[PDB]
Amino acid sequence: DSFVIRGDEVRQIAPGQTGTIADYNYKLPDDFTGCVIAWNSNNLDSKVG
Amino acid sequence: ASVYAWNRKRISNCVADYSVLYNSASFSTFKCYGVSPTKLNDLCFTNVYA
Amino acid sequence: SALGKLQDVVNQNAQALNTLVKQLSSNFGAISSVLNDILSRLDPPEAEV
Repeated sequence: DSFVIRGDEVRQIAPGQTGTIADYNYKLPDDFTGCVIAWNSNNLDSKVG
Repeated sequence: ASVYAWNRKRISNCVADYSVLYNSASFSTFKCYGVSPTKLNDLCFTNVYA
Repeated sequence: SALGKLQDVVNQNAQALNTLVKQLSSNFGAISSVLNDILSRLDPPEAEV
């Protein structure tokens, strides 16, 4: 599952958690097994404007 | 108000729609302990505080 | 109190049933001893606990 989200909104990507981005766009099962891995993308997905 | 002198406004005789808090992006943190945020609209409370 | 032997059986059975019924009012460390309150107040991850 590959997606781009904000830095403060990574905590909402967890089992048994709720949020604006976690409901309408991508919802995880409560008993989800596996891993969630993230790394910074500011240096490649951001511009001055 | 300040942390040592927190303002305590008692709430009564209301019919509250908690969607204005839950769905609003203006709140940087929504955490509940004894209840769940989505199910607040289905419950009746007295002795309410803020 | 001539018939106390049968009355003892009756009272023991009634007392055991009463104790069993009153155990439904103990929360056993949960937030409430009523299942409907837990079901109507919490999401499944914490309601499960």
